Amino acid sequence: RFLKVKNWETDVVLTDTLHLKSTLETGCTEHICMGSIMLPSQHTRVATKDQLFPLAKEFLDQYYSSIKRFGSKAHMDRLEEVNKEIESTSTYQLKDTELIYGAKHAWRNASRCVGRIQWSKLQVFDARDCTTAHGMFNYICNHVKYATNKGNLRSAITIFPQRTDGKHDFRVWNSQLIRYAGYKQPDGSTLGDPANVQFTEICIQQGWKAPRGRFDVLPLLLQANGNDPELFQIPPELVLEVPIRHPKFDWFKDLGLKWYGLPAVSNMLLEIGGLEFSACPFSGWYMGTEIGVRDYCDNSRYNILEEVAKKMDLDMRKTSSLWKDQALVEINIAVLYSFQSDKVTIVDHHSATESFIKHMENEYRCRGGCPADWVWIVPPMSGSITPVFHQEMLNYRLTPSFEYQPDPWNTHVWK
Ligand code: HEM
Ligand SMILES: Cc1cc(N)nc(-c2cc(Cl)cc(CN(C)C)c2)c1
Ligand SMILES: C[C@H](O)[C@H](O)[C@H]1CNc2nc(N)[nH]c(=O)c2N1
Ligand SMILES: [Zn+2]
Repeated sequence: RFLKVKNWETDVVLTDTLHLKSTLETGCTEHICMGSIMLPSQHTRVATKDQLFPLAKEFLDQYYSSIKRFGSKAHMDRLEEVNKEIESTSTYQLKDTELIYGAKHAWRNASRCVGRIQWSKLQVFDARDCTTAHGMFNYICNHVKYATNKGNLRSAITIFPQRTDGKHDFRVWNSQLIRYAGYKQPDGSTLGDPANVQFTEICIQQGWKAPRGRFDVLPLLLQANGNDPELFQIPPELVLEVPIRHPKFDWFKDLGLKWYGLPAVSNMLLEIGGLEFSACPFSGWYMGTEIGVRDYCDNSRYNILEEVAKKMDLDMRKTSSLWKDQALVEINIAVLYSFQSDKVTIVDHHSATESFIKHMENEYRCRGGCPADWVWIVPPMSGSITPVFHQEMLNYRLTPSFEYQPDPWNTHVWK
């Protein structure tokens, strides 16, 4: 009831008791492990008033135990106060401090996130007074500007009104605030990002005039209080982009690649004390491999391993020449170099995985554990020359938490 995790590169052993406070379920059983299912039936997100107070009580107990005032009068009065409001309203409203705490701890508990060493330096923007899609756009624009900070990126989250009935949900229909468009071609192939081909057509369905090229920043589709979503263009001066060059290969600029500085996930759901925030865009900075390995080299993404290998002049006939591996390393040397020469914050997969082990140590010391998803923590190249490959990790689900949720267009009762 006090599990141990070993690092087989350093013989370091850590004792996890934090998993005892775990509540949600993982998808695994005594006779099956689903640790490589991407969106397990559990990791996806309707509440009643009866279920709400245990969740509220549980959360308020964490928060007051945090500010070193656990079970005191201000706690018991806040317990009764929320209890009473869940009678009156069959819901309740978080204090600003309770919001900041929950948001920071949703990140802290995100077991697939290798960047959590920074979990306590998160900037929380309360957009719970928003009422309209235009309001959302304005709030989202201030988020991009603040988080980008002229290349010196800063962690931030903007929290729109919580779900109430279910049919009055605030949703950002984009999967990220800033993503490039993808257009299928009249011959089958794909221009821009193949990930977004459906979403790009939904934007054109709602009136977007597409410049139909490579790296066309998509407009924002914003749904407010359950109403139909509306298109908004982020002022280009707010979209900071890095053109990708190599520090040895002068032909690498002629590849004409670029990526945006700001990674900002907008399709997830923030859960705090049983309350559900359907729109909560959050942003940090990139680990290089997200761009150079996954975005640029996934077969169903930009898929440039073909063209980079050519210009390098590689033995592309045999699978075992490792021409793919070889072009993969250069591509990530270029992403890192380009972002660094422009003073745009980025982290290499070696530095970020070392910081995660450091972070893991702090969480096992001053918290008793650190939920972690090995399948997701290990970077998508050079696995075992990073220290997380050699580190056992217990995965378990704690609240507050970020959760996946269905796309709005598979569930929105239109008009
Ligand atoms: C500070 C810099 C950050 C870095 C370097 C970072 C890095 C990463 C990476 C590489 C992934 C894997 C995504 C993929 O490969 O597809 C990830 C996932 C994730 N990150 Fe972080 N991130 C950062 C900030 C944040 C912030 C500010 C939040 C929330 C407030 C957050 C919450 C998450 C969540 C929820 C996931 C998905 C995990 C899941 O599905 O359970 N991250 N992060
Ligand atoms: C705040 C943040 C920072 C970072 N460095 N990354 C992420 C991220 C999360 C997800 Cl769930 C997916 C992706 C990118 N994939 C589409 C490749 C990035 C989020
Ligand atoms: C099948 C598998 O679960 C899936 O491809 C996962 C593997 N690990 C990952 N790890 C990260 N960081 N990001 C991902 O998208 C994935 N995809
Ligand atoms: Zn398992």
